[PDB]
Amino acid sequence: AFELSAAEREAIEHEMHHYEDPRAASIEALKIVQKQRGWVPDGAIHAIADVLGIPASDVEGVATFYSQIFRQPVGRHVIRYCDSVVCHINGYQGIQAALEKKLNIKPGQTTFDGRFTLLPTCCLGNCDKGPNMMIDEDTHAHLTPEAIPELLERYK
Amino acid sequence: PELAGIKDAAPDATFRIRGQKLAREPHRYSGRTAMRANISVHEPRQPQDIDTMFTFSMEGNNQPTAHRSQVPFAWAPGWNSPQAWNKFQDEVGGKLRFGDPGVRLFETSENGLDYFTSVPARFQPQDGKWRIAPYYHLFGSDELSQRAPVFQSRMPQPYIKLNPADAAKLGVNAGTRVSFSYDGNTVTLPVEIAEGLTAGQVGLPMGMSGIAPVLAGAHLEDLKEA
Amino acid sequence: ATIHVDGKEYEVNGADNLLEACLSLGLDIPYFCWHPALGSVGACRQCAVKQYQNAEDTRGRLVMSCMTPASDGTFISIDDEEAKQFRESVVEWLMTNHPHDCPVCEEGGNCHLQDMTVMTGHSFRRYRFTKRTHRNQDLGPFISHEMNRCIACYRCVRYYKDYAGGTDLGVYGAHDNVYFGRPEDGTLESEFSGNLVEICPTGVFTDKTHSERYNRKWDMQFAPSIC
Amino acid sequence: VACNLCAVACPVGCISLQKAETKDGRWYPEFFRINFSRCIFCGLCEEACPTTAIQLTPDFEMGEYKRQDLVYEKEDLLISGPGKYPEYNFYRMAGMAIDGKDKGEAENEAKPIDVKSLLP
Amino acid sequence: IIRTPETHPLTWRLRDDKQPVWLDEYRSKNGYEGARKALTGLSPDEIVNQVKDAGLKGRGGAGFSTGLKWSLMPKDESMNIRYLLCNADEMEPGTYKDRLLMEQLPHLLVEGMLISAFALKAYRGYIFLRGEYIEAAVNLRRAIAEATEAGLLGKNIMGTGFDFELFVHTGAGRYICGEETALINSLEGRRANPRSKPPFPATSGAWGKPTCVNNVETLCNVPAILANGVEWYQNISKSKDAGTKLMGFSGRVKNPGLWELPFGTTAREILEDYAGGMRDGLKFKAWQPGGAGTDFLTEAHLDLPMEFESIGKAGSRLGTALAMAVDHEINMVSLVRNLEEFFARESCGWCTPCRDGLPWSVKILRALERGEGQPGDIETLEQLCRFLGPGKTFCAHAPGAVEPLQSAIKYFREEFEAGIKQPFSNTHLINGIQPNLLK
Ligand SMILES: Cc1cc2nc3c(=O)[nH]c(=O)nc-3n(C[C@H](O)[C@H](O)[C@H](O)COP(=O)(O)O)c2cc1C
Ligand code: SF4
Ligand code: SF4
Ligand code: SF4
Ligand code: SF4
Ligand code: SF4
Ligand code: FES
Ligand code: FES
Repeated sequence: AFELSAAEREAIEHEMHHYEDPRAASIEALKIVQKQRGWVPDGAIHAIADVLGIPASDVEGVATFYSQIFRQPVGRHVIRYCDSVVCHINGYQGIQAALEKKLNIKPGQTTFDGRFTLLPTCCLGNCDKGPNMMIDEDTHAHLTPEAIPELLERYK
Repeated sequence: PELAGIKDAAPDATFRIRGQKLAREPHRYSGRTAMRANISVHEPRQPQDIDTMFTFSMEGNNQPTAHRSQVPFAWAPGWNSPQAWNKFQDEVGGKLRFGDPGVRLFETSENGLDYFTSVPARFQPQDGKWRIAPYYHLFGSDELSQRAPVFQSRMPQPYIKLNPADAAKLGVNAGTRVSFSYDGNTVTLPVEIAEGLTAGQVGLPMGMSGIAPVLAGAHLEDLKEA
Repeated sequence: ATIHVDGKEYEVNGADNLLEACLSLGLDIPYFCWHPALGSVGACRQCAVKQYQNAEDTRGRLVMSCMTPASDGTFISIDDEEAKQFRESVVEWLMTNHPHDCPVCEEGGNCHLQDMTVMTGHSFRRYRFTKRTHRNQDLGPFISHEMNRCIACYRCVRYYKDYAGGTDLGVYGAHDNVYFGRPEDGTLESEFSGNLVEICPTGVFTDKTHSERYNRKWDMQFAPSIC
Repeated sequence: VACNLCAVACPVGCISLQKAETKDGRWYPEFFRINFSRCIFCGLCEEACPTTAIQLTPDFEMGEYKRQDLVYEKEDLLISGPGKYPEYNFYRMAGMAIDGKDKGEAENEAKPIDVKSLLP
Repeated sequence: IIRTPETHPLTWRLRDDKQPVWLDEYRSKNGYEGARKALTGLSPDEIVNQVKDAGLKGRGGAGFSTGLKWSLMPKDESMNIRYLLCNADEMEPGTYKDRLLMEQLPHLLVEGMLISAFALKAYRGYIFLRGEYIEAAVNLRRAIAEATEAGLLGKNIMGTGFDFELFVHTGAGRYICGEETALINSLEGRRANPRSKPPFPATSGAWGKPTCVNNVETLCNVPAILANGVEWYQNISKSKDAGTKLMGFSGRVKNPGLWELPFGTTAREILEDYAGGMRDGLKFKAWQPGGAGTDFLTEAHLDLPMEFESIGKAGSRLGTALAMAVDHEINMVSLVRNLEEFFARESCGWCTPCRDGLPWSVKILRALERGEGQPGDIETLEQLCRFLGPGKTFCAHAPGAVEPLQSAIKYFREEFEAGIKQPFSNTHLINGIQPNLLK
């Protein structure tokens, strides 16, 4: 049971006249559904395929190729801590240990109440202020393991 | 004389490759002293093939360079996959070496035909009569294929296809069982709505049980809800 | 054209790629991702030959023979040690995650991957880590699916999408987690979905009708017939 | 697992069998017959077995009155124990799912990672 | 440090309050004047010749000259459908210059890409930005609105008649999207798989049309070259490479950040002058010049200028010229493990050697981390690196992936041999079968 809304369909069409190929709006349509629901369910792939005209296999391959498009359901807030080389020099291991101590989950798993989802990510473009952690609209920098409980309590 | 080309389709039973016939089975055919041992421990006759150039046995020829066109299977030493056809071809992706099997019966004629002046009239949908539109299925039209038990799950259920306007005229919706009588026999089928069909026609699956392919292009009488 | 394979002169077609020209002459080159009907993409990295710029060259250059055209006066080598080492290494990398499934696999004795593993001479394993596994989709009553045996050679997607014009078979995921199949469980809707059992070099797509009453290829009594 | 390697490895061709499959997907022989009037006791079938199912035992007293009774079917060949190899199990190594072993539960196999997983 | 426009033509109009520069302040500081000069009195082929004379090279890391890339398009005038792309992906780790550029200077990039479109007759433009740059995307969209309301984009640009429009496409988090052919494939809406050469993206790029992709730094250095002359741009750095470069250090240093330096600057001159050295009690063990895809170098290679050819025979690459220093406390085994883990989880997985050999190297490094190394692991790493060179794989992502591996092998082999503790045991004993004792 899936149905694209009028606003989502209008946004997808608005992205569609930007390019000369309706296939080129597949990533942006998936991101639109991602913003408007939090994850891409099973019927959303078929809905995007029906709206765009490309087959559902292409939309499924695009959704599963990119890491920032989620096909499994997540919590209200996602945690994307950087684990690349500069943040490894800056010591993201203490941040990961503090996150696993607080949330009592594993990287890739979600909490029982859906409060947070612990994920690693790629480079965040904030090497000079590493380590960095990406929440939905915030790029937290200069992370310390003592400040992790203070930072996690401001998101509900 | 119009079928005189079938002699060249394949060579006769005296055809040999350096004296030996063509093997039906590979070189490592197994179990020959035990495949029939439950019936009798004495091995039976190897079946003699007087009709063709093949033998029902290991003892034959299946070399990729054999001067022949009828290749029973592709096998080469080190190429056990279907990629042994590369060994059995003159060039890969081209023809079979020493020519492809089969021969065309007739050549292209020098002079052609004339224009068929009989241009048909338009289709006029008459009331009470329904034109049968053939809807062929890859699984269900050829009779021997419907006999196959693995095709009975792949084939669709027999659905009679109707226009939305015709379905509105009879007042039947999708999935409803309607009955029709042809040659004095009433048969019922569930209705599927076809938007691409035209009015005055009715779609039927040719080849299925009870719906002969001869029904295509024929009128249909007494289309009513069951 | 004119090619020099290990010093031997060969006459081939100039428009052909080097792999198909060498296969036409009876020379054995391992290959997975190339099919005569599907074209070439150069994924499997299996058809390496060492090409030389001129007649007297020592180092040469390792090149892919399914991308290299068979131009006139093309000097290549197949059986030299560097190319054989690279092809054995590629087979070994394909063999890292491959399941221990040959006795219980319908492609045993009919497998392109088995033939190319044996042809490269790779028989000693030095991989001691874990092997990736995949869940098996249901593809209907004709095609049986087993994604553990895949080598990510992209022949199925090429045939089914580009050649056969299908719409419900694709590749998903990235790196070594690529999955070839439908987005969900269901029957492969193409009328030519059965050719995947010959396009696939491995046992991912197998004949389920044959799998019910299965026997190996050497045990089969074959005849040439017309459908 | 009815893989037919012993039957093809037999130089006399005195092994006949047919693959059957259970509901969980494991392979087994529907029947297994050996023509012991033809068998030369060379041990090539035991050498070719990838599961160590077929074995040759220290038993020579197989004399018979009728030659038809030298065809040993599956009920005469399958014994109650592991024979000369007490611990080997092929299905602990095979990467095909059966009852008691899901995908990733075989030896040296990681857990299956779905393409819809959240991990990068 | 005051950056005069005479030697710093890129970072002389910056603001120190961390606030973006809008259209008014950019127009006050020599905005859209050279672009007017080019669109009025200078032919597009003459702009191409000026780029040839200036010797502008690619800032993405390849070092390819911009003029040669611009001149590779065919001479057929019937192919009017032309695309210009700005590679604002910045997916390489250790690089953070484009975020700082876009947070305070979008209009310079817009103007430079406008000239690059006019010089190449490109009618459509796209900025491919990564998906984790939210404020950069907001600032770019506001710059689009301000330029469109001022007539800078669209139809009839100051009476020239050239039609051009720019759209911003956000990324979706994949490192392989940064490659040019993969960027073209991901722009079309398919999986970001690279394309083999032949063909070339200058002939058949986006949707088969002529399409050229340039870096943000190249498109921002273009206005300085065009407006302040060509011979003046040649008279900035006296070396084989002409121009300036965004440079800086990151990772356990006193003053990490971004500055602008000309070609020929030695790597030591950023350590104690701009970065001010490291923290307390840290020894210079290693450094890596061009982000995660470049070779590591030692202290003997620190006294070596940052050019392209200078690092060419040094056994490394210039890269993005944003180096990162590894001290003595950070073990190189864990660092190389993390680098290969990133390069394996963010690989595209098209071709066999990288796809099925980077996990093998990752597992070998995981074993070497825990002391579970076995004899036959380092040699496996060398064999994989030798069989992962330029052209041994489908593209150049994997040579850049195993450049750090071979560099840490060459310079720090003693740290990798310490992980080998147990003998090679691949098999387990099977009761009833005597093993073949290989010698
Ligand atoms: C694997 C790979 C990743 C790349 N990632 C980026 C990137 O994230 N951002 C970028 O500006 N260039 C990146 N590049 C470089 C360009 O995509 C391209 O290779 C070329 O060097 C661009 O030339 P330019 O500097 O003139 O724009 C990458 C190159 C490769 C091979
Ligand atoms: S696909 Fe080939 S190599 Fe893989 S298990 Fe089957 S027969 Fe063996
Ligand atoms: S499923 Fe088969 S054809 Fe498809 S990529 Fe894998 S090995 Fe190749
Ligand atoms: S021991 Fe007997 S059954 Fe086994 S291979 Fe030899 S002859 Fe055949
Ligand atoms: S006895 Fe062994 S070799 Fe013979 S079919 Fe069974 S598993 Fe295969
Ligand atoms: S080297 Fe790796 S990233 Fe590049 S094409 Fe091959 S699989 Fe993809
Ligand atoms: S390495 Fe973490 S922000 Fe760049
Ligand atoms: S056959 Fe050439 S790389 Fe696959």
